Amino acid sequence: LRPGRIDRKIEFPPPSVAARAEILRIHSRKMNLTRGINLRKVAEKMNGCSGADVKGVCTEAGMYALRERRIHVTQEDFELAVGKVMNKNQETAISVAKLFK
Amino acid sequence: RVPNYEVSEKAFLLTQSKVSIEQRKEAAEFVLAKIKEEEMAPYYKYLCEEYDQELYNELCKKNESKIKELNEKIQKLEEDDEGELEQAQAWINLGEYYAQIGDKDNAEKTLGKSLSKAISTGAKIDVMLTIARLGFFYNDQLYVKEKLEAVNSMIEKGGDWERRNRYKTYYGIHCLAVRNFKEAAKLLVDSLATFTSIELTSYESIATYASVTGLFTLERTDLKSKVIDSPELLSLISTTAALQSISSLTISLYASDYASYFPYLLETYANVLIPCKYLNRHADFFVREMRRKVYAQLLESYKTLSLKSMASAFGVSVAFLDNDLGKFIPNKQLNCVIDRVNGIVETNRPDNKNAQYHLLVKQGDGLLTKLQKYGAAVRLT
Amino acid sequence: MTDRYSFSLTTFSPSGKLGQIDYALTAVKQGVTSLGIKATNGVVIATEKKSSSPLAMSETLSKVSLLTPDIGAVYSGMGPDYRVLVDKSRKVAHTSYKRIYGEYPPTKLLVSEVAKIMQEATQSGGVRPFGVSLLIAGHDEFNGFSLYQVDPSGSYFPWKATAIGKGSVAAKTFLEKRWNDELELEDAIHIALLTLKESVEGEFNGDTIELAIIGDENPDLLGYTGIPTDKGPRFRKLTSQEINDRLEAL
Amino acid sequence: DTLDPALLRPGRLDRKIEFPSLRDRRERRLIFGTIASKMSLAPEADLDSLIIRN
Amino acid sequence: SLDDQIFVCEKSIEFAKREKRVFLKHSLSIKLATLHYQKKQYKDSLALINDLLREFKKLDDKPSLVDVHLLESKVYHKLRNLAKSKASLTAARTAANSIYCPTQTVAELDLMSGILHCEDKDYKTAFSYFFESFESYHNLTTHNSYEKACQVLKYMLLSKIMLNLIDDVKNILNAKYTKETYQSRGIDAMKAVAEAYNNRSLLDFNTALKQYEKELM
Ligand SMILES: Nc1ncnc2c1ncn2[C@@H]1O[C@H](COP(=O)(O)OP(=O)(O)OP(=O)(O)O)[C@@H](O)[C@H]1O
Repeated sequence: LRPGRIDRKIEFPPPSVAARAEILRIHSRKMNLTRGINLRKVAEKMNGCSGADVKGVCTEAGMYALRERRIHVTQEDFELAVGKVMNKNQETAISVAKLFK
Repeated sequence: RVPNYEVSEKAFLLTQSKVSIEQRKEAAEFVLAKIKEEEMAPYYKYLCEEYDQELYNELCKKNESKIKELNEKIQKLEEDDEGELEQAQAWINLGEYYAQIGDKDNAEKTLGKSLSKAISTGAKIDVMLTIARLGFFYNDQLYVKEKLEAVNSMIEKGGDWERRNRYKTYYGIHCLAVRNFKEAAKLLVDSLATFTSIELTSYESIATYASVTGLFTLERTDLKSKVIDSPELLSLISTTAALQSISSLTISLYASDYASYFPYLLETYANVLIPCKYLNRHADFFVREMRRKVYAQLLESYKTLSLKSMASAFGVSVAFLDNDLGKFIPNKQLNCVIDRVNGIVETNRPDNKNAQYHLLVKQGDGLLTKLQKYGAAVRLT
Repeated sequence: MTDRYSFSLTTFSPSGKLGQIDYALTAVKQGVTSLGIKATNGVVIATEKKSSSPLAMSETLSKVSLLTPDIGAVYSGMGPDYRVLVDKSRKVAHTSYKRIYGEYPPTKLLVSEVAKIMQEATQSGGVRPFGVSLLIAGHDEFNGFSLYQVDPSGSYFPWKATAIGKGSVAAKTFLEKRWNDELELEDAIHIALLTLKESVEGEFNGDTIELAIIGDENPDLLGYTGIPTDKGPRFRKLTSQEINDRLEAL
Repeated sequence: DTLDPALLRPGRLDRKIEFPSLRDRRERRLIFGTIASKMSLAPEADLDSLIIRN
Repeated sequence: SLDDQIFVCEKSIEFAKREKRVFLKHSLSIKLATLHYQKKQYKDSLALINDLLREFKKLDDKPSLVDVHLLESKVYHKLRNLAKSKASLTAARTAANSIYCPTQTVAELDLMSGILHCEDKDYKTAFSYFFESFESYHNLTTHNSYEKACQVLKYMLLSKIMLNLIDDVKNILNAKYTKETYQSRGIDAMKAVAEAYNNRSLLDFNTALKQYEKELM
């Protein structure tokens, strides 16, 4: 904490929607590309909170193609996948609070 | 673009004199309506052989019209300052005019200008394919072959998953059209799921063709999983007559009722194989194969049968059976001989040690040929 | 365990949230599942009662006490804190509004006066917070049917719907799905029974379940008929038999 | 929430299963069914009365 | 029948979008979705559902859209594809996260998941859903839920034939209300085939399905 020899400090924000578009794009390319190219929509509509968040979206959208026994994703799947991942993040984190203020 | 496949299949019924006189002229009225609508004067000259000069004046006119329209446009666009983008979009509209009139040659030329100025890699692949389509329209398969080769170079250069789905169907049609029905069986069953409607032979047609390639190639076991229980074929139901005829055939094979199989075979030959252009040439290949495959399955379940019994089941004469089977035996799938006098069809199939001997001796002989050729070569050099 | 600052109520906690106040909430949770639903034309409050000893009389355990004849209360928590707090509510109200303004309080004013008492058992050091959190459901003319929560801190809030106790989670969501304020009262009573029925299924008999409404006047229960202008009692407590009727309507 | 929620979180732990312990009728009914299978029971009283009472 | 029904619907869908609420337009589309299903037109019934559907992805939650998914589920079972029958059970369940939905909404929810596992050759899972549905239908007003109580009673019976436990065929069958009010030809059908399966008499099974032939049908 106190002076010594630490000097450089780099601050990392949690992603913005622009940055989120980038992370999401490149994983989708490697995997199966989002059809109708609404991966841009998904990032514009909402922000996640982490790039960890974003890789979770990637996995789930792909799992939805697996249940049908399809091997390709569509926009319909990302729209389901996002709501599930992101909402779950909020319900685990809010429970701690009672009813203060 | 879109009218070309519709025009050509109608033109092909008219060409044929096999089909019912009714269908031939029913098709005459229909092809005529689209001939006028699209102005097909250069292309009418190809079609009139194979079975008004106004169509030509209308042509030439359409020429100076649609021909001029694009010209002066193209020029204002080359003057105006954004070279890469604007000129190339306009050259895409240029290729559309030649493509309307059924001239595959000039369509190739202007669409080449379009590519020339730099456009999106994905966009280049859309363009190559457009040319490719016009190769089916003439029925020049050699033309399609080379066009489709240039697409597969660019398919993974781009990463395009979007254009990969189209390529699957076009390549399905390519393989279907050619004599190799092996690749076709694979390419087309996966084009069912990934069907892209845009400039291609209807969804109903694809589904029928998949079944055809299914039946030729795939084992009894492998038909059940991939074609019968195939979730899409069941989603699409049987509505069109051709789908019904081919589908019903599949079913009675598995269920091994051979009272209803041979009537269905007659139906599929009339209404499915002969009128489809691709399967007019392959009618012979497909029907000879079906006869051998059904008879092979029945022989496997019997050490011995009567000729009267095999025949009676089919609903063909003892005489008829005797000739048709003796065509199929020397090609060797049936694996049987017929005692005429006793009338028995005895079945002799190896499954023993002999199987594993033949495979070994043949493969190992193929290897030795290669050792000799290559060894002797390297010594000299 | 916690700090000596947070046990003290004369001492700002590090967090600034007393340990104390938090203990009061742990106890509220431990008690019964009590609820309140607001209707156009009524308020229904309903709760389950402690089974206690086998030979202990159930009737005498009362978790709904009428504060005035037109305004009732319901709580989760301990008996002793409840009764003492309750005598204080009535008493402070008489002084400050039944002699001054010579009439029953507005619901809002009564709720305000109950918070203040609460607040003083949290301010003064060495005197623990009331062990109980209320719902004060009521009816007054000016502001119609009204529904409140009063916290042992001494903050109060009006609600559309609230429930407290162990089964608070469960209940609140059920009310949402099935009902909204604009719906009539009659529907809510059937609904409230079902909600409380998730809580416990061994017995749901009308003996162990205390159900009341604050709604319309009853000019019969005015008790000095022949004068009509005086409002009758708004509150009417529904007997066990009456509950059982309402169970066959579910 | 025994685990830190910010640190240990979805996409390490992208499935986080809550088990019913308050439980539904069906869920109860299956557990009684493990027993009902294990040994025959001589019907002498309502079977379903027991479920509801749990 | 067809003619009367179809003409009325069309005419009715125009008044709503010209002077009244877009809500009213949507209620009439649930009627139209049911009408196509009864014609055994499953292509037409999916196409109709889909025209709406995008604008009601927004509004997805309403008990009325819970019923649209449930119908979709039905529509794919009869088309005999189980890829999307499974897919459409999930949607129904999403849009009833709160399971506190009306009695009829709940009956149909349980019963689709049961039938789905019938095809999946699990008759532990199938049986359990049927039971919950059993109870819903009896406690419902018997407008036509008395006939549909019977259909579930046969499905309960059906599971236990497969598992070849004839003890539980006698257990279900009681004089409480099963052989009384929910008695059918098909109650007798199920217990007869059940005794034939147990003995190992294919001969007995063949006799049973001649006289219970309309039950298979
Ligand atoms: N009296 C002093 N003598 C020397 N340098 C000083 C003095 N006061 C301030 N400094 C400044 O502080 C800078 C860094 O000192 P440095 O951080 O190496 O020192 P320290 O006190 O030995 O600590 P640590 O090992 O915890 O970093 C020096 O380079 C110099 O600029």
